[PDB]
Amino acid sequence: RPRQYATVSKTHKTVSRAYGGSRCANCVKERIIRAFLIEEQKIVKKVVKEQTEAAK
Amino acid sequence: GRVIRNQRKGAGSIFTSHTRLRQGAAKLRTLDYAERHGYIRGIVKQIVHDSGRGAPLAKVVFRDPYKYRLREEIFIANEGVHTGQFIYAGKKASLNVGNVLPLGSVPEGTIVSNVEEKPGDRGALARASGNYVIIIGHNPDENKTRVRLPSGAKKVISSDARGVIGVIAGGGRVDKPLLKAGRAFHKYRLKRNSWPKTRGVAMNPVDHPHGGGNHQHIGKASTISRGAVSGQKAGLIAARRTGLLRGSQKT
Amino acid sequence: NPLTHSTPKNFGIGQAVQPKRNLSRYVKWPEYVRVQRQKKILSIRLKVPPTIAQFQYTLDRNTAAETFKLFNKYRPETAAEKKERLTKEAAAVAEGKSKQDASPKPYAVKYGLNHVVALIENKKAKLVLIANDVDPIELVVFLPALCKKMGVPYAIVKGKARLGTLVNQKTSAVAALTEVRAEDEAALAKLVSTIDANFADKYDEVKKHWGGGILGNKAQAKMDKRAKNSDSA
Amino acid sequence: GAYKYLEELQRKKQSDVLRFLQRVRVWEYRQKNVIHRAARPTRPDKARRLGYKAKQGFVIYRVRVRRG
Amino acid sequence: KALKVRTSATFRLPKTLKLARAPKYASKAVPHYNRLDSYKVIEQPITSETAMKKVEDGNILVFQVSMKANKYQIKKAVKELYEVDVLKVNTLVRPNGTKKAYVRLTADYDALDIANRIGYI
RNA sequence: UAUAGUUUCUUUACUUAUUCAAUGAAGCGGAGCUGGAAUUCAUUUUCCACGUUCUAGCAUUCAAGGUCCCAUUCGGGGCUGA
RNA sequence: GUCUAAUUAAAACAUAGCAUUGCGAUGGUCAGAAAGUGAUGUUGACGCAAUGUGAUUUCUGCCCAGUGCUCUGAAUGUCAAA
Ligand SMILES: [Mg+2]
Ligand SMILES: [Mg+2]
Ligand SMILES: [Mg+2]
Ligand SMILES: [Mg+2]
Ligand SMILES: [Mg+2]
Ligand SMILES: [Mg+2]
Ligand SMILES: [Mg+2]
Ligand SMILES: [Mg+2]
Ligand SMILES: [Mg+2]
Ligand SMILES: [Mg+2]
Ligand SMILES: [Mg+2]
Ligand SMILES: [Mg+2]
Ligand SMILES: [Mg+2]
Ligand SMILES: [Zn+2]
Repeated sequence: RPRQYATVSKTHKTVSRAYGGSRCANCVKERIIRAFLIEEQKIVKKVVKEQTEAAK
Repeated sequence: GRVIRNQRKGAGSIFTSHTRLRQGAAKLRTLDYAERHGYIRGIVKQIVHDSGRGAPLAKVVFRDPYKYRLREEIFIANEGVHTGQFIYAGKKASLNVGNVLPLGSVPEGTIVSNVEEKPGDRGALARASGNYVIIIGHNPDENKTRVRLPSGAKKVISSDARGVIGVIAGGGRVDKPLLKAGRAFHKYRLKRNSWPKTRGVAMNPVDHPHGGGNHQHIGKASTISRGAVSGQKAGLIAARRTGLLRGSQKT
Repeated sequence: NPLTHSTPKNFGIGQAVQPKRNLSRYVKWPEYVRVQRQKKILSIRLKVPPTIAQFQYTLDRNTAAETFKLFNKYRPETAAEKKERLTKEAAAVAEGKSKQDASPKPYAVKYGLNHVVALIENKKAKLVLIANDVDPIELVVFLPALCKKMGVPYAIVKGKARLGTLVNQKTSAVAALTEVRAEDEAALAKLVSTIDANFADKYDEVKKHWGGGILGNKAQAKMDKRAKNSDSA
Repeated sequence: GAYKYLEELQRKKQSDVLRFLQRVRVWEYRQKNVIHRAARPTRPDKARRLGYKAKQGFVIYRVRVRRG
Repeated sequence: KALKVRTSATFRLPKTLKLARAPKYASKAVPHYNRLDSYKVIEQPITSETAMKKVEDGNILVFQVSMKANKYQIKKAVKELYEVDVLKVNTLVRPNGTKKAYVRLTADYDALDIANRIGYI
């Protein structure tokens, strides 16, 4: 019950991963992958435009 | 005589709406700066059912541009919208289902819904299941847009007014019979107390103008003037015609 | 230097939560602020009738500094110097038996509205100063016409608070010199010559011209655009 | 004295100056509350005609009442 | 001159200097004595046979107590008047509108030995 | 038929009265920089935009950087970035 | 399914279905002594409000002269105060 979470230790309420006691392991995996790939594609969208502007 | 049932609903005691299980008002996002200069992106998190309403609602999450915060908004879901869909709202947004473009920036024939009749009212025309507004034309000078509403009326409204592109979901709801007083009872258990309906001609004349008589009969004409008063308006108010509709409305 | 980098943030529409900008133009001000601003707006969008805007033309700051320099030589007596004056007079009443004329004749600026109107009507006033910031303006709207009828030079000057500082009050709303010393009558004449040119000699033409009729920025621009879109050929 | 001029001027309510000034004051008094303290009287001649004196313990309230 | 920069469109009432009172004269001119002292929280004992059985067996004194007194006050008043350490206090409001306190003392003291010192047994 | 004047009505315009609505009153109006179209008949007329659209991620510490001061020290302030 | 608690439980009421009527919000229906006041409305024509008939099947014929309702407004019609 909610108030009983104040009587127990931190180890009983989290796991040792990022977003540990809030998000699932596979959801964390998904958002890691999404972040990495979307930032790489942001770089790519940037250099495409940097190519087009130097061209024209 | 006695105060009649239609007079008695205005006091709003047992006739008020039952709004316990309603998720909130289905409003468009406030028209702040981004929706009139560019676009803002939000995301559909869930499509939920709203009590008292056939159309489903979409919980769309946008970001606050001025504070670190995650303001949520309640849209009426358009048919074809799904969870994890990116909604784009504003002037320079793309003509796709679920986007909140202005009406000036859409072509003619476009099907929209939840249309502001005045910019900033955050949701009006075409809000119910299966309903949509059609754009007909533009007056770019005298910046205005003519639209066909679901009633058949034509309306001139500002081009800066907004609308959600697509059709309101839940269409086809009134095609199914209820078959049961109980199904109607549960329909109106969550809307308001307007059911069951006793016929005025089944009443005493103290309770209703049509009441009384040794046969059930209205006696005088059920067509009531618009300049009648409360207590007289029980029948067909300001009826231009009457009877079975034989042909085109000619509108 | 190798540890620091350039992040720069894109404060475009759908990016990068906006920074703290000066929203001094968008404040929800208190109602007294809005009253005192929209009042001065409304008093110039309306066609002001010439008896008002008889004001709105005030003494230039240079000749105003000069006339206040003059008037500050003729200032009333404070409580302290009045008290020692009357101690001297009580001493003299006993020892010299003067007829209350042991003290000399005073030369002081005449103030008070009912006093000064009477001075003007009796033509004892040499110069009159009139404040523009009077909140019931009907207290002073008649004073230019009266000074003109009786031949008195008047000057509408900025600051009833300045007149009050001049005369040991907070506000005075009017001031007047009726008698001046010979050391300064020449400057008084030099001053009246400059003032009558600006106020009394222009009375008959500023009595014709209605004030106000002034527009805001967003409306004057909409009028100018319409004009220069109409005046092309 | 000035109070005589004030008295004869307040009687010219349809003159341009006074109808302009009415036009402005009716707005400023409509923006304030139905009952509000006035620092000083708008019509001091009238006030002292009616008994007002500019000493401590005399107070001016301005009040608007609905018409009809 | 220039004007102040304001990063919010909201105007708040400024914080002004709040004075404290040091006024001119007192409100009631004499501080009232203690409305509830040890001789008013403990009115008298209770000598029912039921209560005297609690004295011999449980080391429990049974007192009549002011309806305004709480357990802190009862404990403090017992420690003051009878020079005894207290373990627990239990209170009830009787059907006659008075308050009854069961005071359990520590094992060092004997309610039986201090009751006949109070003058009842 | 045209007048200098008085006078009613119709149509239209203004905004400050009044009215409506919204907002934690956040980006209005005008002008200017920059790009594109642009035809220029001298030299520039204007008109369009003037950071975000494969992805159910993230976006917060007067912003990092740049530059000038103080009094170096722990650091602090201003302008720009905007 | 519902009702005349304490003489009437029914063929009465309701019902699903059917049809009509008004209303695109400066709105329709209703309330309130008033109001910077309200219910419908956390609503928006697949909605709200007002009526009638009363599952299904098969049909719902003629009459707009009368009373009503509604629509039109150039008028030797009438038509109040100002
Ligand atoms: Mg664990
Ligand atoms: Mg019911
Ligand atoms: Mg009956
Ligand atoms: Mg009747
Ligand atoms: Mg009948
Ligand atoms: Mg009957
Ligand atoms: Mg208890
Ligand atoms: Mg705003
Ligand atoms: Mg019975
Ligand atoms: Mg029976
Ligand atoms: Mg029946
Ligand atoms: Mg309404
Ligand atoms: Mg008449
Ligand atoms: Zn998960």
